[PDB]
Amino acid sequence: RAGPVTWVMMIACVVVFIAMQILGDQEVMLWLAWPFDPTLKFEFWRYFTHALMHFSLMHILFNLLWWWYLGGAVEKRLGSGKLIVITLISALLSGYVQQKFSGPWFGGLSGVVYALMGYVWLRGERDPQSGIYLQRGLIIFALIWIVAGWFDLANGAHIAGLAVGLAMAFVDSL
Ligand SMILES: *C(=O)C[C@@H](NC(=O)Oc1ccccc1)c1ccccc1
Repeated sequence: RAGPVTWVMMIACVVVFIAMQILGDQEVMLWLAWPFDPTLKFEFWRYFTHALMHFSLMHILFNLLWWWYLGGAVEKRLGSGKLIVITLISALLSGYVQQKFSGPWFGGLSGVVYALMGYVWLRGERDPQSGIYLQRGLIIFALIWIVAGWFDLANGAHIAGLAVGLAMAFVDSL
């Protein structure tokens, strides 16, 4: 059953999403978005809290499904600490890449899910004994979600998320 980091993140994303229905997306973005003005640059939660916001039912639902599954597997087999660090680094780097190319109005766990996906996949490719791997069906299901977002059926920030994941799996599998 989903560990504490996996659990607290899902609930935090649920709570934030409730606040966005109640107050509108814009007002929530006003408090949680990546610093959108120099006057806000020292509000440090904002470098991470952007990940907690979602803008549609499908967004939060598919994101939490992958988080629950991949994040849950990571937390279970490799520990909460590992999940926390992957999440912090991918959230920072994807948010940074996103704001650089498209400005600070964005949100969601996509960057983080791309990290977990790259992590779980490469970890199993190079080190099965870890007990963690991305199952064939899921390599497929995941790839169809890559293609979707890729052709918009931003990409740069998802690439950034993925690199974090691949980098950590590479490190862990030495
Ligand atoms: C973020 O990319 C929003 C996106 N969520 C999603 O793509 O998650 C995944 C799944 C597999 C690999 C990487 C990322 C999304 C798009 C459309 C509808 C809901 C969510």
